[PDB]
Formats: sequence, C-alpha cells, structure tokens
Amino acid sequence: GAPPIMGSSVYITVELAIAVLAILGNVLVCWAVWLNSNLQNVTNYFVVSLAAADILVGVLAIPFAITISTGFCAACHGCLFIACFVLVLAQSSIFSLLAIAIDRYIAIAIPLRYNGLVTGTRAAGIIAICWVLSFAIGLTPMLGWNNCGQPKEGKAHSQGCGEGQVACLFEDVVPMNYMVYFNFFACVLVPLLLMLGVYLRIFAAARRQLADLEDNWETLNDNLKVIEKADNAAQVKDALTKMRAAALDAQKATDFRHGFDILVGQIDDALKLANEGKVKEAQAAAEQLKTTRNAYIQKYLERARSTLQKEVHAAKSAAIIAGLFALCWLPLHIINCFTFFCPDCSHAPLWLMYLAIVLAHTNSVVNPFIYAYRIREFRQTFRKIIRS
Ligand SMILES: CC(C)CCC[C@@H](C)[C@H]1CC[C@H]2[C@@H]3CC=C4C[C@@H](O)CC[C@]4(C)[C@H]3CC[C@]12C
Ligand SMILES: CC(C)CCC[C@@H](C)[C@H]1CC[C@H]2[C@@H]3CC=C4C[C@@H](O)CC[C@]4(C)[C@H]3CC[C@]12C
Ligand SMILES: CC(C)CCC[C@@H](C)[C@H]1CC[C@H]2[C@@H]3CC=C4C[C@@H](O)CC[C@]4(C)[C@H]3CC[C@]12C
Ligand SMILES: CCCCn1c(=O)c2[nH]c([C@@]34C[C@@H]5C[C@@H](C[C@H]3C5)C4)nc2n(/C=C/CO)c1=O
Ligand SMILES: CCCCCCCC/C=C/CCCCCCCC(=O)O
Ligand SMILES: CCCCCCCC/C=C/CCCCCCCC(=O)O
Ligand SMILES: CCCCCCCC/C=C\CCCCCCCC(=O)O
Ligand code: NA
Repeated sequence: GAPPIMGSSVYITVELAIAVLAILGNVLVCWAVWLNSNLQNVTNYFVVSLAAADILVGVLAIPFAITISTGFCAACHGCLFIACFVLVLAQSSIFSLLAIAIDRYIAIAIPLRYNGLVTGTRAAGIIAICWVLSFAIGLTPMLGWNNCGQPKEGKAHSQGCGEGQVACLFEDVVPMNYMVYFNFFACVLVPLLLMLGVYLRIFAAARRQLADLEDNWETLNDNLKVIEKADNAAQVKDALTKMRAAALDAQKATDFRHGFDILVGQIDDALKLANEGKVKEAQAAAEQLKTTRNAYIQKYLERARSTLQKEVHAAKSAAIIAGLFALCWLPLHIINCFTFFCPDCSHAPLWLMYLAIVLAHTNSVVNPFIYAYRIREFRQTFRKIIRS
C-alpha cells in the first residue's frame, strides 16, 4: 500500500485546478450579465443563479471534498454539513436548469404573452424560493435522516477521535437510501426527465410553427396559380376566400401591418369583381397580389423564419447545458446505486470514486465555454472584459 498522501496529492491538485477554473469562468459569466444590458433578461438571471452555484463549488464544495477525503475527526452533524453542502448546490443547479427550459418553452409556445407573464421581479422570487428548497433538500440528512445515531466507534478510536466525534467520511454519515431514493431518483432523475419532456415540446413546437409558416406560404402561391387558370367566377372566388383566410392567419399568428392591409384589401378587390361575375377583371386584380407578396409578404415570412431558428438555436444551447450536467453527474449516482442495490458486488475502486467526484465537479467549468462558443452576445462581452 503506497503512502496515501501520494494518491491524495493527485486528487487534491486536480480538485484545486477545477476550483480555479470554475471560479474564474463563472465570475466572468456574472460579470458579463452585470455589465451588458443586452444580457439582462429573465433567462440569464437563472444563468447567473447557475453560475453562482458553480462559483460556490470552487469556493466551498471542492474544499469540502478535499477535507472529507482525509477522514478527519469531527462532530457528526458538522460532518454532515461538509458532506451534504454540494447536494444543495447541485439541487440549485437542477432548479435553474428546469427554470431555463420552462422559460424557453413559454417564449416559443406563447410569445404574445411572454413579456407580461415572465418578468424580472418574479424571476428573483423564484430564484430565492429555489435556493431555500435546495438547502432543504440537500441538508435533509441534517434533519435526522443520517447515520449519526450509529457511529463506527472502532474507526474513530483507531484515528484518535474524541468522544462525541466520528471519522468524517461520506458513506459513514450520509445514508445511501437517501442518496438513491430521495436525492438521485426523486430530486435529480425526475427533474431531468421533466427537462427532457420540456425540450421535446419546445423543438416540437418550433418544428410545427416553421410547417405552418411554410404551409401558409404554399397556400398563398398555389391559390394564385388556381386563379390564373380558372374559367369561371366561382373558381376565382373559392381560391380568394382561402387566401383571405390564410392571409388573416399570418397576420394573427405573427410596415408589417401595412403590407397585410394591402394584401387583404387587394383580395377584397378581386373578391368583389368575382362576385359580380367579372372573371377576367378579377384575375388581373389578383395578379397585383404578386407585387405585394414580393415586396412585403416574402420579406416577413424570411424574418419570422429567422426568429424561430434563433429560438431553436438558443434552445439547443440550453439543452446542451442540461445534458452536460446529467453526463457529469450520472457516473457518481450510478456508483451509489451499485453499492446500495448490490451489496454482494465488489466495492467500486478508490481511484474510480475520485474520478467520478472530479467529473461531477468539472460540470462547474463547462458552462462558461458553452456560452462563449454558442452565444455571440456572451462571447463578445467576454472579449471586452478580458481586453480591457
Ligand atoms: C461565509 C462562509 C465563507 C462560511 C464558511 C463556514 C464553514 C467553513 C464552517 C461552517 C460550519 C463549520 C463546521 C461546523 C462544525 C464542525 C464540527 C467540528 O468537530 C469539526 C469542524 C466542523 C465540521 C466545521 C467545519 C467548518 C464549517 C463547515
Ligand atoms: C438517466 C438514465 C441513464 C437513467 C439512470 C439509470 C440508473 C438508475 C440505472 C442504470 C444502470 C442500473 C444499475 C445496473 C446494474 C445493477 C446491478 C444489480 O445487482 C442491482 C441494480 C443495479 C445497481 C442497477 C441500478 C440502477 C441503475 C444505476
Ligand atoms: C452516463 C454514462 C457516462 C455511463 C457511466 C458508466 C460508468 C458510471 C459505469 C460503467 C461501468 C461501471 C462499473 C462496472 C462494474 C463495477 C463493479 C462493481 O463491483 C461495483 C461498481 C462498478 C465499479 C461499476 C461502477 C460504474 C461504472 C464505472
Ligand atoms: C460531487 C460530490 C457528490 C456527493 N458524494 C457522493 O455522492 C458519494 N458517494 C460515495 C460512495 C463511495 C462508496 C461506494 C458508493 C457508496 C458510497 C460509499 C460510492 N462517496 C461520495 N462522496 C465523497 C467520497 C469521499 O470523498 C460525495 O461527496
Ligand atoms: C419550504 C421548505 C422550508 C425550508 C427548509 C427549512 C425548514 C425549517 C425548519 C428547520 C429545523 C432544522 C433544525 C435542525 C437541527 C437538528 C438538530 C439535531 O437533530 O440534533
Ligand atoms: C424538502 C421539503 C419540501 C418543502 C415543501 C414546502 C412547500 C413550500 C412551497 C412554496 C412555494 C410557494 C411560494 C409562495 C410565495 C408567495 C408567492 C406570492 O406572493 O405571489
Ligand atoms: C477564495 C476562497 C478561499 C478558500 C480556499 C482555501 C484553501 C482550501 C484548501 C484545502 C482545504 C483543506 C484543509 C483541511 C484538510 C483536512 C486536514 C486535516 O485537518 O486533517
Ligand atoms: Na451546476
């Protein structure tokens, strides 16, 4: 058995490197949101709440992980806090990820009432409530659901611990059924599955709106061909009524107002000539619609299509962050399941344990890179902060 401090030094040095990277990167995120008013929206307030949790990982959680890896002697309830505080930060991350996904669903499904519904003052209260719940969930072992009542006395006497103290080790103070049933399944697995369903609805809503824009565009062009090769006033009237309804739908479904006023007015002109039985005069009046379509309607169709694709792009960025969190945290939770569900399986090796813990801490580093690589406003702001 090699001296423990040797393998400890590699684990401690890697953890300190992660803390430095987590603090710097996420301080840059908060500094960007504080300075740039274009980044000051409800969605980024949860981002700052998410960066706040990751900053606290480097300042407190990682030093707590280094401390509890030594097995030092401590009072059990004080040991519980050092062991469980990272669960509070992880829970706060879950609430901030679920909130971003919900905020993005509201923006894309009901954009007409998003500004009146999702305000800044309400977002601050949600962040405050989600942090209080995160403490309640993460520090639940301190409310009684712990192993403090049954200490490993032989392990404490071998390490010179005093009376009322224990060897502070995670598995000895935090019960595994809490970590598996309460923390992982209920408070981590279920919310992540909810986020997956929310993002499925977002992308499904985005795809449905883009076929609607294209379907009203084809309906506009197809009925124009029908009018040109019609042979009676009733066929011209049938296509004009379906265009007037389709034009109106675009106006509701959202210079813009003037272009549709011309389009509906020109359809009414040809509709009146069709009801009077003047077929040739209605076809010529319907030909004027192509001028309005080229100068107004097509230009609006590429802006509406451009805005939706930007909402899809922002939605994938958010989804990536959520997926990364799961990727970074699943290994640790899966190891807990093997130990809890299979007591006959051999223990997970010590090196693999600290690899999974280090992987879970690395999630506090990755977010600021995603913003830089996927969001122009954050990346531009990062450069300004750095250069200056
Ligand atoms: C505002 C921030 C920086 C304050 C940080 C407070 C932290 C560092 C404090 C608060 C509670 C403290 C713990 C409370 C009780 C005990 C029991 C004792 O037998 C060993 C130390 C131990 C385990 C303490 C370690 C340090 C501790 C975790
Ligand atoms: C997000 C997705 C991956 C869902 C998470 C699935 C988790 C809960 C699954 C995936 C693999 C599963 C483990 C696979 C194998 C074993 C060994 C067996 O002797 C007891 C159950 C146990 C320990 C399973 C427990 C639950 C488990 C960890
Ligand atoms: C979410 C993605 C990255 C999947 C992660 C897969 C990881 C977490 C899986 C793959 C193989 C797994 C190991 C396979 C076999 C054993 C031996 C058993 O005696 C204890 C658990 C242990 C040591 C498992 C721990 C978890 C493990 C390392
Ligand atoms: C990012 C921190 C997440 C919270 N967390 C855990 O979830 C966690 N599970 C475990 C194990 C090891 C052994 C086999 C399985 C059951 C128990 C006992 C795994 N040890 C953990 N530790 C600390 C470890 C020593 O430093 C821990 O901090
Ligand atoms: C919405 C949930 C409310 C937020 C969670 C806060 C719960 C309020 C009550 C807290 C009491 C906790 C006191 C724990 C001390 C335990 C002492 C001991 O067991 O030895
Ligand atoms: C871990 C135990 C979980 C604790 C559950 C307790 C339930 C607390 C839930 C609170 C959410 C409601 C917030 C109400 C704030 C006021 C809102 C308002 O004034 O408009
Ligand atoms: C900006 C915030 C600064 C806080 C970080 C300070 C550095 C923390 C580094 C290591 C913590 C480990 C100290 C105690 C380890 C256990 C040793 C023991 O008591 O037996
Ligand atoms: Na996080």
